[PDB]
Amino acid sequence: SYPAIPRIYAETTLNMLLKRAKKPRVHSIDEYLKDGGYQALEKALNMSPEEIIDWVDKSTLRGRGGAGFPTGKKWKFAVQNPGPRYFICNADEMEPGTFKDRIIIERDPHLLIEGIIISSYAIGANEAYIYIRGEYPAGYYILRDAIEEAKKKGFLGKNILGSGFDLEIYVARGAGAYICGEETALIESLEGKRGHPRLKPPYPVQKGLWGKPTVVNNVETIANVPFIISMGWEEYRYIGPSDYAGPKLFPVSGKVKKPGVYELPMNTTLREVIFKYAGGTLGNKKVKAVFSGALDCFSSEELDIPMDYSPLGFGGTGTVIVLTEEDDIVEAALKIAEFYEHETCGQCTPCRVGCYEQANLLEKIYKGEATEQDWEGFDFVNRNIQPTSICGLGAVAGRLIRQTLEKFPEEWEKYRK
Amino acid sequence: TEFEFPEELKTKLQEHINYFPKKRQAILLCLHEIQNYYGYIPPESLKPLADMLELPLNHVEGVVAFYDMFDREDKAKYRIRVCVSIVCHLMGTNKLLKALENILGIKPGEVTPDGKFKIVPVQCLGACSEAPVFMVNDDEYKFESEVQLNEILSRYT
Ligand SMILES: Cc1cc2nc3c(=O)[nH]c(=O)nc-3n(C[C@H](O)[C@H](O)[C@H](O)COP(=O)(O)O)c2cc1C
Ligand code: SF4
Ligand code: FES
Ligand SMILES: [Cl-]
Ligand code: NA
Repeated sequence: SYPAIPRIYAETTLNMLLKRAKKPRVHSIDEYLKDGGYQALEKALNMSPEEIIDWVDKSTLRGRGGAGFPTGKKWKFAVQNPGPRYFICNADEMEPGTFKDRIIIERDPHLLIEGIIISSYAIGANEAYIYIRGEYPAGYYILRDAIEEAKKKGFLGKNILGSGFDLEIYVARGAGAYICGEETALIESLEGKRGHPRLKPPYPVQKGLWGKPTVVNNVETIANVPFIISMGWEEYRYIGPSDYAGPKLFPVSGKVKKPGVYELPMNTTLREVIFKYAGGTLGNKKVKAVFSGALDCFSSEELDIPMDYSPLGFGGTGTVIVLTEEDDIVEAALKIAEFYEHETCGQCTPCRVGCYEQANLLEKIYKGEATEQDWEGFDFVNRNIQPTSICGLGAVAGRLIRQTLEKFPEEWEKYRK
Repeated sequence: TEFEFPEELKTKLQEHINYFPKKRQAILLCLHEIQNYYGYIPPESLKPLADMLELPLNHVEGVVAFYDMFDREDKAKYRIRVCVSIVCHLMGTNKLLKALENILGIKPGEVTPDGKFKIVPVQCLGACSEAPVFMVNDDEYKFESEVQLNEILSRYT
């Protein structure tokens, strides 16, 4: 018995990460095992850690958490350093529009746990962590109970299936800092401190949790691992385009008929995601713009772009927020400004003041209380958040809003008057 | 006398502390549990917890202050976390707040006269497709209408 969760719509063309998770209920271990679950783990424990790293690398699996860092290579970097090591599953979501990870956690917890075990074994980590946001209580309790399930079936604990490999997975909880998603800050929180990111280098894979080599990987990343082992890296690299291969979760929200998470290959176009899969716009109103989480803004003229990590591709976490002709682009940018206002941790001066003042002055712009100096000031602040920042938040706080000033100036000019 | 935890609380706290390899890693689960019990973080409760964690008090305080979820200001049985971020705002956060005002008679940041409900403006709750979203403590819901919301809140006694 778990708390109430809204039943997000889930739909897949690949029937991999959402094969169970498409159905909006907890799937417990006997169901998981019945679909041949934990058999990838059995197979993996009969390969050498190094050969798992190779397969994951040859797979072309990339970070699903927004970095797009090649996962196999991240592991290589971890294991170059002396043991002991730690594997962390980033269960923190926070970024707006992004709700892909929660449907793995809440519906198919065992896919994630299998992923964590294989990945841990690969880097020789005998201790792993899930750091799950505090606004995901169901996910917390479901993970705790599903880990207990795995313990009793002998997939966790010491000398797992006579392999000789020891693993405990511990479940920690956030308490409402977004920045706790940035991998050094997440570790600071796990150590029982304020979610303040670290200057890099050192990088986690060199110095991380208690200064020991640390792999942090996104929920969706780790969910792909069992498939790579089970199917083979060859058969996995076959799914969607060879250069950005494998299944991807697209959380689609805003003014579409069928909002939810969609499991597609990454050669899907942004138009296909909205109009073919998400059932098009509400009232069939013309698409105005697409917000890639709190990261980018694409216009109605950029819908023909692939949903892959390539330069001219959609990229990010595959978060699709759809706005129609009747949506205020300015009011929208204000709500992105206000997100970064709340979630700058205030270590870095241009980021601390930049994120807050951007939002403070834009709020004035939106309400028609802005002096001409507040306008000139808003513009300057937006282009001066990046300087001195020791993590990606400062780098991106002004990014999306800048793009909207560039692509929809007519609508911003309405507010100058 | 020295403030002390009820044993049905101190048991849980002690469990959380023994859960991780190092005691200090439990601080967030302890605070979640303390706020769950008391309806807020009593200032009085941090001194005992610091002892329990083998951490300095000023460290513990500094942590409570940093994290948005913890409130040492206001008591409330039930925290209505209302999402105010981009998607929820586009899909009718305002109609939800309006309904909450109509039913409970309080705006965001405020507590009902019986200290039953506090409305908490939060960033994106990670259910944007079910917007506009709100939680009532651990329970998370889509807002559809005032009549629908009135029914949900009747379930909290
Ligand atoms: C400010 C900030 C917040 C982040 N938040 C998250 C988050 O909520 N979830 C996530 O998976 N990655 C997040 N990341 C990305 C991580 O730094 C990192 O790329 C990721 O945890 C590694 O997982 P991956 O290899 O599977 O991509 C964030 C990064 C920054 C700079
Ligand atoms: S850039 Fe901003 S969010 Fe990132 S560490 Fe610096 S102050 Fe904190
Ligand atoms: S925008 Fe409200 S849940 Fe994400
Ligand atoms: Cl599987
Ligand atoms: Na958090």
